[PDB]
Parts: sequence; structure tokens; C-alpha cells
Amino acid sequence: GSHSMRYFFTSVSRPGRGEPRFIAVGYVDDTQFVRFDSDAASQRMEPRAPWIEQEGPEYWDGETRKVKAHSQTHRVDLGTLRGYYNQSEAGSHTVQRMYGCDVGSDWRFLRGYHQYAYDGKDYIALKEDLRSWTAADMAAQTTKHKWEAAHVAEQLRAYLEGTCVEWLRRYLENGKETLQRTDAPKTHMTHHAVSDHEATLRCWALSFYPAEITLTWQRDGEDQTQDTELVETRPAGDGTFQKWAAVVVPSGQEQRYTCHVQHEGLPKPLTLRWE
Amino acid sequence: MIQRTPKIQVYSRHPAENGKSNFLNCYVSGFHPSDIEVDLLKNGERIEKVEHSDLSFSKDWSFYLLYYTEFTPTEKDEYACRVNHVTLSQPKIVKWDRDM
Amino acid sequence: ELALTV
Repeated sequence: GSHSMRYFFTSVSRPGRGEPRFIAVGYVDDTQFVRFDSDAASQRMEPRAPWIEQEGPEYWDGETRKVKAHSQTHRVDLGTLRGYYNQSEAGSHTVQRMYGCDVGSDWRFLRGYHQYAYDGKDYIALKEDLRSWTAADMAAQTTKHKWEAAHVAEQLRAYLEGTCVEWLRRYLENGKETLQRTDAPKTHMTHHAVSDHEATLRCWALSFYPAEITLTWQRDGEDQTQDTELVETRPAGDGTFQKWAAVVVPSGQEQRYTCHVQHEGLPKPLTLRWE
Repeated sequence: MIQRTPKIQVYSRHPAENGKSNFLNCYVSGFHPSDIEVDLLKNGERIEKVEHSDLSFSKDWSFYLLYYTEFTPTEKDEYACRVNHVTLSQPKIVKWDRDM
Repeated sequence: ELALTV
């Protein structure tokens, strides 16, 4: 299967209640392995997966140092963004940043990414070539001018094609039992009357990993996508994921309806039936 | 400013069986800004020993958190999740439904 | 492992 390493950063200003709250997390695929919280007592980058705990003191020290440097850089960003947008001191605002890399089945580099948002909206993103910038409004054009003059793309590119992939492979190796696994969904459908003339059909997928899955309802082979309630894929808390899709059907037409489950752990996609 | 409403799901880790220990989860996803209050309720009272995940976010920038606690379901105990967020004009309570 | 102001 293909793999990814991504780091996620959130900084939130807090007018007159001290400094911005900064939270960082790192993931390999859908498995979190580090956190930093600016409000916690430890002030340390902390392990959140068992296979990261073996990393020695240099690692923890280096990641604590770098994570703090990411935090200070976001504190500055919040100030700068309030000036670009002519915003007052009176309101809380949010900067988010995400970066990392994807590798293919052969663990070779596929793609790199480095994206910022302000107040929930795209701000600036490194393009696919790792040489250029997409800036989403006029303020972010000011950032693009500054980042081009300072050759920011080049330094990001060297990390994303090089270091990022090297550490992803190392984590994949060390955490092989956890990370190089696929757990196929355990599927079923439930049936419950909502009146004497309608029933809720709900198609379930349980205990699966990774999180990526497609659940779809058909009526006589036709997709029921506008009539389907699809919940967001959710963690079970044990390292696996769950999802369901439901339709409300007239009683008596159950046999017309089929659920269709697609997941990388399934040898073939499954069709579940009421007959 | 962008505001996105939390999607709230309350559910057990494993199929619930009375008298068997389990984990009760409240997953809130798709929200913006990140400031949110989430409590797990037992018979309408706040459960104290509730952990949560570290603040993270999806491709579209919206935030997600898992709140969770160990529990043993019984016949008579009623569980729920109470969420407040700027997008909700009153706190929203989602009841745990074991028969979905 | 981890790796600029706007």
C-alpha cells in the first residue's frame, strides 16, 4: 500500500489571555505518533505511538527544539496576518499549517505538500512541482513575494523529497507491525422499522485500517447517493476505524437495496444483500 | 469569518453488551474554529474521568477530536454527549443509541 | 522528524 507522513500545526490567538495556544501533531498514515501542546506542563515533544518511544534522547531534544521554533514562527504569523487583513486586537484568529510527503507501494517519493490556512480558508500552498506557490488572496500574494525572494521553496523541497521520505521509511520499518498492516472491514447491515411503512437500512463497516473506505447504497443497481446518509469515518480508539451509510426505504423493497464496500484490505469489493 | 458546525457521533468501541467493559466515544469532526466544549454524560451528569485526543485537522482544514472513557453498559444507564461551539445556539445533546 | 514566517 501507499504511505504518508504529515505534521499538522494549529495556533490560536487569545486576545488578552496571554500567548497563542499552539498544538502540533505528527501522523504516519492514520496513526498519530507525536504531539506538542504549548499549554502543557512538560513543554516537550511527546510520544503517542509505542514504536516511536525507542527513539533516543537526541531525537526528543531535537523535536522539542524544532517544534518550539514552529510555535514561535506561528506567533509571529498571527501578528503579521492581523496587519495584512487590517484586523483588530479584539478577536481570536487561527493559523494552520500542514506539511509532509506521500510514498508509493515501493516507498519511493510520490508527492510533497506544504500548505497554510488562516481562519479556516486556504492561505498559501506549495504547488506540485515544489518550486512554486498558489496564493489564494491578495494578502497571501504579499507572502508569496517574500517567499520567492527568500528562496523558501528550495529549502522546503530538499526536506520533502529527502529527509521526509527517509524518516517515513524509518518509522514504517520500526513500527511495521502497526503501520504496515491492513485490517479488512467486518461488514453487516442493520434493519429497523421507523413506522409500519418505512425501514432504516444501515450498512456498517467496523475494525478497519487504514481509514480510507467507500460505502455506497444501490437500488436495483442504481446509486442512491442523494438519499444516503453517510457519517464521517470515526476512530474506535483502538487503532481501527468505523463508518456507516443509511437509507430509509419503503417496507417490502429491502431486496432492491444493496450495500457496496470498498477497502484496500478486501481481496474484492463486497456486496451485501437482504436476500 | 468561516464557521463550521461540529458533526457529533456517540458510540461504543465494541458492540455493547451489558456487564462487559467497553469504551464510550464521542467523536466531533468538521468544526471551525477549534474552541469547543465536549462532555460525556451518564444519566445527564458529567463524567469526570474523560480523555481526549490531540487537536488535529482534515484536508479541508476542519478540526476533529475524540473524547472517550471506559464504561460498562447496563440496562438502565443512559449515555450522551454534550457539545457547545460558536455555531450552536444552545448546547446540543446526542444520545447514545446502542441498536443502530 | 520535523523540518519561515508569512
